[PDB]
Amino acid sequence: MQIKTKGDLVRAALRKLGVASDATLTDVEPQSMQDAVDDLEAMMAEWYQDGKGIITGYVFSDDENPPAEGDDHGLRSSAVSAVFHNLACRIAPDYALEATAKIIATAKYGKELLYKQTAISRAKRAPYPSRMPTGSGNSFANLNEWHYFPGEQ
Amino acid sequence: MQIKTKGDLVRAALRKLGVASDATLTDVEPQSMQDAVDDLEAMMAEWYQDGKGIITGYVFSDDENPPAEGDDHGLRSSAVSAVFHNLACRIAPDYALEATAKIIATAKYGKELLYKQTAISRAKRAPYPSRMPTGSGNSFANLNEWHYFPGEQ
Amino acid sequence: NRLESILSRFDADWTASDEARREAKNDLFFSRVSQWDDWLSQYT
Repeated sequence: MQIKTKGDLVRAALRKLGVASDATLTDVEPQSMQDAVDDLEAMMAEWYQDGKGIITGYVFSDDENPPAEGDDHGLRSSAVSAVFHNLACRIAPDYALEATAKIIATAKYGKELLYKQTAISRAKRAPYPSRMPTGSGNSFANLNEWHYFPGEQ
Repeated sequence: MQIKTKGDLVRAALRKLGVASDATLTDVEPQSMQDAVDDLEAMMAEWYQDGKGIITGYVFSDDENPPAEGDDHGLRSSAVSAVFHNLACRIAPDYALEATAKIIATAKYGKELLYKQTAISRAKRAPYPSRMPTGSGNSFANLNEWHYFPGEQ
Repeated sequence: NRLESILSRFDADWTASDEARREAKNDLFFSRVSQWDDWLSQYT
Protein backbone atom coordinates (compact mmCIF):
# COMPACT_ATOMS: atom_id res chain seq x y z
CA MET A 1 0.00 0.00 0.00
CA GLN A 2 3.18 2.13 0.21
CA ILE A 3 1.70 3.89 3.28
CA LYS A 4 2.84 1.22 5.74
CA THR A 5 4.35 3.38 8.50
CA LYS A 6 2.91 6.21 10.58
CA GLY A 7 5.46 8.58 9.08
CA ASP A 8 3.94 7.74 5.71
CA LEU A 9 0.56 8.85 7.07
CA VAL A 10 2.07 12.13 8.30
CA ARG A 11 3.84 12.76 4.99
CA ALA A 12 0.65 11.99 3.05
CA ALA A 13 -1.28 14.47 5.20
CA LEU A 14 1.40 17.13 4.70
CA ARG A 15 1.38 16.53 0.94
CA LYS A 16 -2.42 16.80 0.86
CA LEU A 17 -2.20 20.14 2.66
CA GLY A 18 0.54 21.15 0.21
CA VAL A 19 3.00 22.09 2.96
CA ALA A 20 5.73 19.64 1.92
CA SER A 21 6.16 16.57 -0.29
CA ASP A 22 8.91 14.79 -2.22
CA ALA A 23 8.91 17.30 -5.12
CA THR A 24 9.26 20.42 -2.95
CA LEU A 25 12.31 22.59 -2.32
CA THR A 26 11.67 23.35 1.33
CA ASP A 27 10.84 20.62 3.83
CA VAL A 28 9.51 20.22 7.32
CA GLU A 29 11.78 19.94 10.30
CA PRO A 30 11.61 16.61 12.18
CA GLN A 31 10.22 18.06 15.43
CA SER A 32 7.06 19.02 13.54
CA MET A 33 6.85 15.41 12.33
CA GLN A 34 7.09 14.26 15.96
CA ASP A 35 4.33 16.69 16.95
CA ALA A 36 2.14 15.53 14.06
CA VAL A 37 2.55 11.84 14.90
CA ASP A 38 1.75 12.60 18.55
CA ASP A 39 -1.39 14.41 17.38
CA LEU A 40 -2.31 11.44 15.18
CA GLU A 41 -1.91 9.09 18.14
CA ALA A 42 -4.10 11.33 20.31
CA MET A 43 -6.82 11.59 17.65
CA MET A 44 -6.83 7.84 17.00
CA ALA A 45 -7.17 7.14 20.73
CA GLU A 46 -10.31 9.24 20.94
CA TRP A 47 -12.11 7.37 18.24
CA TYR A 48 -11.53 4.04 19.93
CA GLN A 49 -12.80 5.06 23.32
CA ASP A 50 -11.36 1.83 24.64
CA GLY A 51 -13.16 -0.67 22.46
CA LYS A 52 -16.43 1.08 22.69
CA GLY A 53 -15.98 3.45 19.80
CA ILE A 54 -14.82 3.23 16.25
CA ILE A 55 -13.02 -0.12 15.98
CA THR A 56 -10.23 -0.31 13.42
CA GLY A 57 -6.98 -2.23 13.22
CA TYR A 58 -4.47 -0.02 15.01
CA VAL A 59 -1.56 -0.66 17.37
CA PHE A 60 -0.41 1.97 19.87
CA SER A 61 3.28 2.51 20.53
CA ASP A 62 4.45 1.03 23.84
CA ASP A 63 7.05 3.84 24.26
CA GLU A 64 9.72 1.19 24.95
CA ASN A 65 10.90 1.45 21.35
CA PRO A 66 11.95 5.13 21.12
CA PRO A 67 10.70 6.22 17.65
CA ALA A 68 6.94 5.85 17.41
CA GLU A 69 7.06 7.38 13.92
CA GLY A 70 8.89 4.44 12.35
CA ASP A 71 6.90 1.44 13.55
CA ASP A 72 4.07 -0.12 11.58
CA HIS A 73 0.34 0.46 12.01
CA GLY A 74 -2.29 -2.24 11.68
CA LEU A 75 -4.69 -0.18 9.58
CA ARG A 76 -6.43 -2.16 6.86
CA SER A 77 -6.03 -0.87 3.31
CA SER A 78 -9.53 0.64 3.27
CA ALA A 79 -9.11 2.85 6.37
CA VAL A 80 -5.88 4.52 5.18
CA SER A 81 -7.70 6.95 2.88
CA ALA A 82 -9.73 8.13 5.88
CA VAL A 83 -7.06 8.27 8.58
CA PHE A 84 -4.59 10.54 6.79
CA HIS A 85 -7.36 12.78 5.43
CA ASN A 86 -8.65 13.34 8.96
CA LEU A 87 -5.07 13.85 10.15
CA ALA A 88 -4.53 16.50 7.47
CA CYS A 89 -7.80 18.19 8.45
CA ARG A 90 -6.66 18.32 12.08
CA ILE A 91 -3.09 19.47 11.32
CA ALA A 92 -4.00 22.66 9.41
CA PRO A 93 -4.74 24.68 12.60
CA ASP A 94 -1.12 24.02 13.66
CA TYR A 95 0.02 26.04 10.65
CA ALA A 96 -1.85 29.08 9.34
CA LEU A 97 -3.63 27.03 6.66
CA GLU A 98 -7.27 25.97 6.47
CA ALA A 99 -8.36 22.65 4.99
CA THR A 100 -10.05 22.73 1.59
CA ALA A 101 -13.71 21.71 1.44
CA LYS A 102 -12.80 18.66 -0.65
CA ILE A 103 -10.61 17.33 2.16
CA ILE A 104 -13.45 17.88 4.65
CA ALA A 105 -15.92 15.98 2.45
CA THR A 106 -13.41 13.16 1.97
CA ALA A 107 -12.83 12.91 5.73
CA LYS A 108 -16.58 12.77 6.35
CA TYR A 109 -16.99 10.00 3.77
CA GLY A 110 -14.03 8.09 5.20
CA LYS A 111 -15.27 8.17 8.79
CA GLU A 112 -18.78 7.15 7.70
CA LEU A 113 -17.38 4.17 5.79
CA LEU A 114 -15.17 3.35 8.78
CA TYR A 115 -18.12 3.09 11.14
CA LYS A 116 -20.80 1.61 8.86
CA GLN A 117 -19.60 -2.00 9.18
CA THR A 118 -19.45 -1.85 12.98
CA ALA A 119 -22.88 -0.20 13.00
CA ILE A 120 -24.26 -3.12 10.99
CA SER A 121 -22.54 -5.67 13.24
CA ARG A 122 -23.72 -4.02 16.48
CA ALA A 123 -27.45 -3.81 15.63
CA LYS A 124 -28.71 -6.79 17.63
CA ARG A 125 -32.18 -7.49 19.00
CA ALA A 126 -32.64 -8.19 22.70
CA PRO A 127 -34.02 -11.56 23.87
CA TYR A 128 -37.57 -12.14 25.03
CA PRO A 129 -38.62 -10.63 28.38
CA SER A 130 -38.66 -12.69 31.55
CA ARG A 131 -42.45 -13.01 31.84
CA MET A 132 -43.24 -14.33 28.36
CA PRO A 133 -44.85 -17.78 28.01
CA THR A 134 -43.87 -20.12 25.21
CA GLY A 135 -47.01 -21.25 23.43
CA SER A 136 -48.41 -24.76 23.17
CA GLY A 137 -46.96 -25.15 19.67
CA ASN A 138 -43.35 -25.76 20.64
CA SER A 139 -44.36 -29.19 22.03
CA PHE A 140 -40.84 -29.86 23.41
CA ALA A 141 -39.91 -26.86 25.56
CA ASN A 142 -43.52 -27.06 26.76
CA LEU A 143 -43.10 -30.73 27.70
CA ASN A 144 -39.77 -30.03 29.45
CA GLU A 145 -41.56 -27.92 32.11
CA TRP A 146 -39.77 -24.85 30.68
CA HIS A 147 -42.90 -22.88 29.88
CA TYR A 148 -41.52 -19.33 30.19
CA PHE A 149 -38.56 -17.69 28.48
CA PRO A 150 -35.39 -17.41 30.61
CA GLY A 151 -34.86 -13.66 30.31
CA GLU A 152 -32.18 -11.18 29.37
CA GLN A 153 -30.13 -12.21 32.43
CA MET B 1 -9.39 1.75 -25.21
CA GLN B 2 -5.96 3.44 -25.15
CA ILE B 3 -6.22 3.93 -21.36
CA LYS B 4 -5.00 0.42 -20.52
CA THR B 5 -2.27 1.44 -18.06
CA LYS B 6 -2.60 3.24 -14.73
CA GLY B 7 -0.22 5.89 -16.02
CA ASP B 8 -2.82 6.67 -18.68
CA LEU B 9 -5.41 7.34 -15.96
CA VAL B 10 -2.92 9.54 -14.10
CA ARG B 11 -2.10 11.50 -17.25
CA ALA B 12 -5.79 11.90 -18.09
CA ALA B 13 -6.56 13.19 -14.59
CA LEU B 14 -3.66 15.64 -14.71
CA ARG B 15 -4.69 16.84 -18.17
CA LYS B 16 -8.30 17.32 -17.05
CA LEU B 17 -7.06 19.35 -14.09
CA GLY B 18 -4.87 21.34 -16.48
CA VAL B 19 -1.69 20.65 -14.51
CA ALA B 20 0.09 18.78 -17.32
CA SER B 21 -1.15 18.18 -20.87
CA ASP B 22 -0.19 19.08 -24.43
CA ALA B 23 -2.91 21.69 -24.96
CA THR B 24 -0.81 23.45 -22.32
CA LEU B 25 2.92 23.32 -22.95
CA THR B 26 3.72 21.85 -19.51
CA ASP B 27 4.95 18.26 -19.12
CA VAL B 28 4.33 15.64 -16.45
CA GLU B 29 6.88 15.40 -13.65
CA PRO B 30 7.57 11.86 -12.36
CA GLN B 31 6.99 12.58 -8.66
CA SER B 32 3.55 13.99 -9.49
CA MET B 33 2.84 10.71 -11.30
CA GLN B 34 3.94 8.69 -8.27
CA ASP B 35 1.84 10.76 -5.86
CA ALA B 36 -1.20 10.52 -8.13
CA VAL B 37 -0.89 6.75 -8.57
CA ASP B 38 -0.60 6.29 -4.80
CA ASP B 39 -3.71 8.45 -4.37
CA LEU B 40 -5.52 6.40 -7.03
CA GLU B 41 -4.65 3.15 -5.27
CA ALA B 42 -5.81 4.50 -1.90
CA MET B 43 -9.08 5.81 -3.34
CA MET B 44 -9.86 2.56 -5.15
CA ALA B 45 -9.07 0.61 -1.98
CA GLU B 46 -11.51 2.84 -0.09
CA TRP B 47 -14.35 2.31 -2.62
CA TYR B 48 -14.32 -1.51 -2.68
CA GLN B 49 -14.54 -2.11 1.03
CA ASP B 50 -13.44 -5.69 0.56
CA GLY B 51 -16.45 -6.54 -1.54
CA LYS B 52 -19.03 -5.07 0.74
CA GLY B 53 -18.42 -1.95 -1.36
CA ILE B 54 -18.51 -0.88 -5.00
CA ILE B 55 -17.45 -3.81 -7.19
CA THR B 56 -15.49 -2.90 -10.31
CA GLY B 57 -12.78 -4.74 -12.21
CA TYR B 58 -9.54 -3.70 -10.54
CA VAL B 59 -6.24 -5.36 -9.64
CA PHE B 60 -4.36 -4.18 -6.56
CA SER B 61 -0.59 -4.32 -6.92
CA ASP B 62 1.14 -6.48 -4.31
CA ASP B 63 4.21 -4.19 -4.74
CA GLU B 64 6.29 -7.15 -5.93
CA ASN B 65 6.85 -5.14 -9.11
CA PRO B 66 8.48 -1.85 -7.99
CA PRO B 67 7.05 0.45 -10.72
CA ALA B 68 3.28 0.30 -10.28
CA GLU B 69 2.59 2.92 -12.97
CA GLY B 70 3.12 0.69 -16.00
CA ASP B 71 1.06 -2.32 -14.97
CA ASP B 72 -2.41 -3.02 -16.34
CA HIS B 73 -5.75 -2.39 -14.63
CA GLY B 74 -8.83 -4.57 -14.92
CA LEU B 75 -11.27 -1.68 -15.25
CA ARG B 76 -14.06 -2.36 -17.71
CA SER B 77 -14.60 0.15 -20.49
CA SER B 78 -17.51 1.87 -18.71
CA ALA B 79 -15.67 2.58 -15.43
CA VAL B 80 -12.74 4.44 -17.02
CA SER B 81 -14.63 7.69 -17.59
CA ALA B 82 -15.49 7.77 -13.88
CA VAL B 83 -12.23 6.62 -12.29
CA PHE B 84 -9.98 9.32 -13.72
CA HIS B 85 -12.59 12.05 -13.21
CA ASN B 86 -12.75 11.14 -9.52
CA LEU B 87 -8.95 10.94 -9.42
CA ALA B 88 -8.71 14.45 -10.90
CA CYS B 89 -11.23 15.72 -8.34
CA ARG B 90 -9.15 14.22 -5.51
CA ILE B 91 -5.74 15.44 -6.77
CA ALA B 92 -6.70 19.14 -6.88
CA PRO B 93 -6.12 19.80 -3.13
CA ASP B 94 -2.53 18.59 -3.61
CA TYR B 95 -1.93 21.89 -5.39
CA ALA B 96 -3.97 25.02 -4.69
CA LEU B 97 -6.26 24.30 -7.66
CA GLU B 98 -9.99 23.63 -7.33
CA ALA B 99 -11.87 21.31 -9.67
CA THR B 100 -14.38 22.84 -12.08
CA ALA B 101 -18.05 22.14 -11.38
CA LYS B 102 -18.27 20.11 -14.59
CA ILE B 103 -15.70 17.65 -13.24
CA ILE B 104 -17.67 17.29 -10.00
CA ALA B 105 -20.92 16.63 -11.88
CA THR B 106 -19.19 14.08 -14.12
CA ALA B 107 -17.70 12.32 -11.08
CA LYS B 108 -21.13 12.15 -9.43
CA TYR B 109 -22.67 10.70 -12.59
CA GLY B 110 -19.82 8.22 -12.95
CA LYS B 111 -20.06 6.86 -9.42
CA GLU B 112 -23.85 6.58 -9.69
CA LEU B 113 -23.50 4.60 -12.91
CA LEU B 114 -20.81 2.42 -11.31
CA TYR B 115 -23.09 1.45 -8.44
CA LYS B 116 -26.46 1.21 -10.22
CA GLN B 117 -25.92 -2.30 -11.64
CA THR B 118 -24.78 -3.72 -8.31
CA ALA B 119 -27.72 -1.99 -6.61
CA ILE B 120 -30.11 -3.69 -9.04
CA SER B 121 -28.39 -7.07 -8.59
CA ARG B 122 -28.42 -6.89 -4.76
CA ALA B 123 -32.13 -6.03 -4.39
CA LYS B 124 -33.47 -9.43 -3.35
CA ARG B 125 -36.47 -10.41 -1.24
CA ALA B 126 -36.14 -12.53 1.89
CA PRO B 127 -37.65 -16.05 1.99
CA TYR B 128 -40.85 -16.93 3.81
CA PRO B 129 -40.76 -16.92 7.64
CA SER B 130 -40.47 -20.23 9.46
CA ARG B 131 -43.98 -20.16 10.97
CA MET B 132 -45.83 -19.59 7.69
CA PRO B 133 -48.15 -22.43 6.61
CA THR B 134 -48.36 -23.62 3.03
CA GLY B 135 -51.99 -23.71 2.00
CA SER B 136 -53.95 -26.73 0.81
CA GLY B 137 -53.47 -25.67 -2.82
CA ASN B 138 -49.92 -26.95 -3.20
CA SER B 139 -51.25 -30.54 -2.94
CA PHE B 140 -47.75 -32.08 -3.17
CA ALA B 141 -45.76 -30.55 -0.32
CA ASN B 142 -48.99 -30.85 1.68
CA LEU B 143 -49.05 -34.60 1.00
CA ASN B 144 -45.32 -34.93 1.76
CA GLU B 145 -45.86 -33.72 5.37
CA TRP B 146 -44.11 -30.52 4.24
CA HIS B 147 -46.70 -28.23 5.76
CA TYR B 148 -44.60 -25.23 6.85
CA PHE B 149 -41.95 -23.22 5.04
CA PRO B 150 -38.31 -23.95 5.98
CA GLY B 151 -37.41 -20.44 7.08
CA GLU B 152 -34.62 -17.96 6.54
CA GLN B 153 -32.22 -20.62 7.87
CA ASN C 1 -46.62 -69.06 -2.69
CA ARG C 2 -49.64 -68.48 -0.45
CA LEU C 3 -47.70 -65.91 1.58
CA GLU C 4 -46.60 -64.23 -1.66
CA SER C 5 -50.20 -63.90 -2.87
CA ILE C 6 -51.35 -62.57 0.51
CA LEU C 7 -48.56 -59.98 0.58
CA SER C 8 -49.20 -58.94 -3.03
CA ARG C 9 -52.89 -58.38 -2.25
CA PHE C 10 -52.00 -56.45 0.91
CA ASP C 11 -49.48 -54.28 -0.96
CA ALA C 12 -52.05 -53.47 -3.65
CA ASP C 13 -54.64 -52.55 -1.02
CA TRP C 14 -52.15 -50.43 0.94
CA THR C 15 -50.85 -48.53 -2.09
CA ALA C 16 -54.34 -47.99 -3.51
CA SER C 17 -55.46 -45.91 -0.48
CA ASP C 18 -52.42 -43.91 0.60
CA GLU C 19 -53.53 -40.29 0.17
CA ALA C 20 -56.78 -40.76 2.10
CA ARG C 21 -54.94 -42.50 4.95
CA ARG C 22 -52.31 -39.75 5.14
CA GLU C 23 -54.92 -36.98 5.15
CA ALA C 24 -57.03 -38.74 7.79
CA LYS C 25 -53.99 -39.23 10.02
CA ASN C 26 -53.06 -35.56 9.59
CA ASP C 27 -56.62 -34.58 10.51
CA LEU C 28 -56.53 -36.74 13.64
CA PHE C 29 -53.18 -35.31 14.74
CA PHE C 30 -54.31 -31.74 14.05
CA SER C 31 -57.59 -32.16 15.95
CA ARG C 32 -56.36 -34.15 18.96
CA VAL C 33 -52.68 -33.48 19.71
CA SER C 34 -51.64 -30.05 18.43
CA GLN C 35 -52.27 -27.51 15.67
CA TRP C 36 -48.65 -26.73 14.67
CA ASP C 37 -47.73 -29.42 12.12
CA ASP C 38 -44.08 -28.38 11.96
CA TRP C 39 -42.29 -31.37 13.48
CA LEU C 40 -40.08 -31.48 10.39
CA SER C 41 -37.52 -28.68 9.99
CA GLN C 42 -38.14 -27.40 13.53
CA TYR C 43 -35.63 -26.71 16.36
CA THR C 44 -33.67 -24.30 14.13
